Amino acid sequence: NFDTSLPTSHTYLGADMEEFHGRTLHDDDSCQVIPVLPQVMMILIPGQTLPLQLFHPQEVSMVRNLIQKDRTFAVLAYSNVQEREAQFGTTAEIYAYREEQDFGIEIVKVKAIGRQRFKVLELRTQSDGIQQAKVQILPECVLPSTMSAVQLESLNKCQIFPSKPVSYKWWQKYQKRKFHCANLTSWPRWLYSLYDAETLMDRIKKQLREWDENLKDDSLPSNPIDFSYRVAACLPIDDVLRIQLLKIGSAIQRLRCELDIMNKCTSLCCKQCQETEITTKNEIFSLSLCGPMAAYVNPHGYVHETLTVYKACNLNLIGRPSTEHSWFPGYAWTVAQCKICASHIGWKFTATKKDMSPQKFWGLTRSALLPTI
Amino acid sequence: MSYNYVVTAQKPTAVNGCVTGHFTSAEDLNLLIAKNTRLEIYVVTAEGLRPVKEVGMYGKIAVMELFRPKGESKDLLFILTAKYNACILEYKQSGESIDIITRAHGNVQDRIGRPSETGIIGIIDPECRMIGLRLYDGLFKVIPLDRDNKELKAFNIRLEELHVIDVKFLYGCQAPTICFVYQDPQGRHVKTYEVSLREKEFNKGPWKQENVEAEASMVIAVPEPFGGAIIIGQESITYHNGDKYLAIAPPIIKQSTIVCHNRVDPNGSRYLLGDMEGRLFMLLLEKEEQMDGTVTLKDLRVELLGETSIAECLTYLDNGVVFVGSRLGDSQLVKLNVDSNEQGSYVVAMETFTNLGPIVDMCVVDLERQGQGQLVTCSGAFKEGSLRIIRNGKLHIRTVPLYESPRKICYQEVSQCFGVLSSRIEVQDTSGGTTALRPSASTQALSSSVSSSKLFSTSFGEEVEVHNLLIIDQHTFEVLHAHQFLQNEYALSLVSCKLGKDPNTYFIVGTAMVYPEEAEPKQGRIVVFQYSDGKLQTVAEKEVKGAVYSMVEFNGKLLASINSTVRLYEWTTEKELRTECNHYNNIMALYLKTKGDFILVGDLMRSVLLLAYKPMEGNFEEIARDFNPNWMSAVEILDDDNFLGAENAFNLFVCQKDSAATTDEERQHLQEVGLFHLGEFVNVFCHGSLVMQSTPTQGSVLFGTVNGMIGLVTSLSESWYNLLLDMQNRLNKVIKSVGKIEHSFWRSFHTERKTEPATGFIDGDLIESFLDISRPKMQEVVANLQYDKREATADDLIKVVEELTRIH
Ligand SMILES: Cn1nc([C@H]2CCC(=O)NC2=O)c2ccc(NC3CCNCC3)cc21
Ligand SMILES: [Zn+2]
Repeated sequence: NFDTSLPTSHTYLGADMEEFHGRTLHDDDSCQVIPVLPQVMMILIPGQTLPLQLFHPQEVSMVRNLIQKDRTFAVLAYSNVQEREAQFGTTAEIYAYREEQDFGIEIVKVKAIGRQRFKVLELRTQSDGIQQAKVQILPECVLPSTMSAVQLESLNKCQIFPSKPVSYKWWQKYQKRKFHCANLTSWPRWLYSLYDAETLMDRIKKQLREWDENLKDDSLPSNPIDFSYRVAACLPIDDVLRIQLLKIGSAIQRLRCELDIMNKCTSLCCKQCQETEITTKNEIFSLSLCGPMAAYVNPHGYVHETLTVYKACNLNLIGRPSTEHSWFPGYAWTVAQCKICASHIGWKFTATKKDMSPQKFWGLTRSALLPTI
Repeated sequence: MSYNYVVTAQKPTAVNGCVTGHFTSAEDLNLLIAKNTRLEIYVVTAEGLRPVKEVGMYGKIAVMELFRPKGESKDLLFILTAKYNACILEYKQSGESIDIITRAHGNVQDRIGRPSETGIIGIIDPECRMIGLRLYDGLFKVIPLDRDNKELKAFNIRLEELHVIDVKFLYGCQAPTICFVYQDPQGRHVKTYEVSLREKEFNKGPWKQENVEAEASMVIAVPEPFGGAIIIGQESITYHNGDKYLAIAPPIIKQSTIVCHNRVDPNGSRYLLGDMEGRLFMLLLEKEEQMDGTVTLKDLRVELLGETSIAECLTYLDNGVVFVGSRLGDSQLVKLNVDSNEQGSYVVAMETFTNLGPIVDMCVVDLERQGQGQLVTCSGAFKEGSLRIIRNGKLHIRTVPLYESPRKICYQEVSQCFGVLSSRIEVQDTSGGTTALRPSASTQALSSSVSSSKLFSTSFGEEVEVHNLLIIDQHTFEVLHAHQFLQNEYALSLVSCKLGKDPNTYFIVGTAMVYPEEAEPKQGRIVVFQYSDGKLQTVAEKEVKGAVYSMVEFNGKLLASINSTVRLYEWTTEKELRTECNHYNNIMALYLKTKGDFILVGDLMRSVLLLAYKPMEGNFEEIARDFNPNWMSAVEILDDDNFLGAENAFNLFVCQKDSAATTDEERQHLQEVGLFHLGEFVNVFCHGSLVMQSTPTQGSVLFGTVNGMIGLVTSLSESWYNLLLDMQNRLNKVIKSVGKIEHSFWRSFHTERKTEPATGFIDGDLIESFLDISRPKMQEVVANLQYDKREATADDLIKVVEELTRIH
């Protein structure tokens, strides 16, 4: 009975924001140089939101200059954290901006979203403490239906289907009629359906439906690209898998890879332990429109990712309920640490007094988690 | 760096268009047939069809029509290609010369837009006032019909309906009127519009919108005096004329789906209807006269005329003679009789025309033991399936009917027999089981057997596929043996070879276990049969976890592809398979080819991998790779460094391994070197030749397509490649094509998202046609030509072209 549109707005950082409307799509495959934030260790996927609080002179000056020219910058996914190198990154367009003063220090609140991918082709250090990377925009490839190339017309009047009823028989009929021309080739129908966008999307949704039972068809997007990006954003994997899914350039290949990852992963454990059952796949469940995983920012300055679950083991709780800058409006929270490693893992949340809602909530950070496929 | 050469040995046979009318003269009844890129023109006479003309177009013919503007002695032909080249042509004959005059031409492509799923649609006003086209969703293009439109300039109009199932014009309307059936969330509806050329817009049509069946697909524009339109769907036939509305549901139609129609009488009193299962119906329209008013409809009837080949287009010629153009089988010319035979069919077969396509697999052998090869192909589908033997004599073709769908074929000299994989359609029974629909080769084998392994331990009216392995003699082409596979099983690959020290020759078959609930296979088999003394034995079998997508004999061992894995088995002395080497990749190895110690792996997404086998270590090391999202049909190996493949949009591409690279990064990348627009959907590649065994060409690869076309590809040298390129440029400059289409644009690599000029491929058809021209044009072409150096007179070119043509 908890609203799912509340945490998405990030009301904690602020209520009134200077929203900016307008879009600027960079031409594909072009070469352009854009500034890069100095301290960012998060891999950003297109269509995901990102807040940020900044208080550094050079970074604040960069944002102030940028907020009037195009409102776009770049984020680099670091293959290795120690050595700052990267081959792929994501363009980010800012859609929010606010300023605050704290007795003599300027603080900037920014909200942006990923737009496009790219392969870094050069980077340089400007004489201001920041970096500027020149990169070529990667392409987004969409392929036509596999059966369109087989023939020209044949029976085109039968290629359009009646509206899907609000299903097994319907899917069987869809496969049987859509790929009827498959008999003119050397491969059966199911082989072609294995590379069909709609069937892959339906399989993905069926797999996910266990986690959320109130999921609505409108809840997930319809276009293959948007669906693929959304699914890739909200999966509990390590950074290598995210980079792999980022490298893929075709929607079909990304969907197949995501389905493989979903069917492979079984459970998650403490990164420091490397063997400690903390949670399984079934336990995953979302409480926000974006999904189980989303971006947030600590008022201290560090931005931590967190998910939503209802069960934890091998955890030691520490602290008492508090509410000063909590991301969701109304909730308690206490720190948790690894029972063996003693390392901080996540935060245990207790619902608020108003009405009633899930009393025990576990929100962890992927930084201290690792699957056990 | 390719220097290749591609030519056509057999012209396409599948017919995709047919029309009838007075084209060559005001009083001659003409039949026009469009087979992919070929146009044929016959004059219908009492005895049959007399061929008159035949030409080729630089494109795929998607729309064809005949129309007679006011003040024209004869008709004019409007043609549109798959690349949106449109033209209007006329038939000109002076004495003994025949040629088609390009009255007008142009291109009607759009800068942006997603092509409609239902495909290109083209119609003409019955008054001959304009041409309507539907190419991209949400738009409707109109071309005015005026004598001053030699450029064919059209304009677009917006349609608020996105998914338009079908569209047609209407008869007997003062202003151009279009009736069309479309779909939306509520269902399917039919609506009418009036086209305003002066304002270039739409106006409310004669009668308002109405709701139709949930499967309406066919729109027929009845002529005067009836008017109105007829909507044909899955289970009902209706007639709308505004206020007047009639409907009937003939039960004898529920079995199949009407897909073709044609008009018999000029006043629309009868029609011919053709379904998916080779059936032919005759639809009748009764007429009633009331007082002194225009006659009206009274009722509708459908009568089952009979059975023919699976029909793609129908045309009534005269005296109850009908042409049935088909794509899955031979075209037919049949007759209709007033009475009925004992069986009850009114159709009497008269004449047939061969149709090799579709080609799903082939092999090259030498039955006569001479040096001259022969080609054996698996042609057709469903009750049209058969084997085709092609040998050079024009090509000599022999047909062996099967009455089911063949899928694979291989040859085994020692036993003197062919092994064929096949499938037939069976219907579930009331008691639970399967019943065949007709006699077939699978059920008429002299000896029969059923696989019995037990290694793994529905509804009514559903359809299932039964797979079979057929052993066929090589002299009489009679089914020696038949073997049936387990229920729910699928056959994918077939080979015949010898393994290890075993001197016998086996058939090795790969099969998958598929279930409707599961989306991907999880269990399959490799079966080793031996056929001796006229009986087939299950020598051995191995169960794998996956689906064997291919197999190739690899220097005494067996190479198999299981899901996304490559495995190499050996053949011990105990008559069994023992896994020897393994390799894991990230793609499904659908295509597998071998050459010495190199293995080429290909996926349906046009991902290419090149691996090698390490004899000293017995393990696989990856050598090279290449990834580019696109659809791929087939792959082949030309030599140690070149690879060939067929790509979406009917394209050919050639990649090369960059062995001259300095660093590992370049050494591990495959550079693309050749692009070409074939215009056909290549289905199979093979090594061999049809001519009896210093030459200007090395090697030869044959390829078979879906339209029944057969092509040949060979290599060349730099000097010859340059010479041929110059010759082709000159010939394109000199000769003229029907429809005034630029040849280079025709052979441009098209992908619906990017276009590049063809490189590395020398078109052979143009060079071959080089010989049909008169001497003065040859002199013009050869003028200022440097050939080994000298003035390079036309005699040298003629000799070289003859040398090239000799290869086939
Ligand atoms: C370390 N840390 N972490 C958090 C997380 C907890 C969960 C949440 O919902 N959001 C968070 O921000 C947090 C919130 C507030 C303070 N406040 C201190 C510094 C400013 N002066 C007052 C004391 C520290 C905090
Ligand atoms: Zn631990």
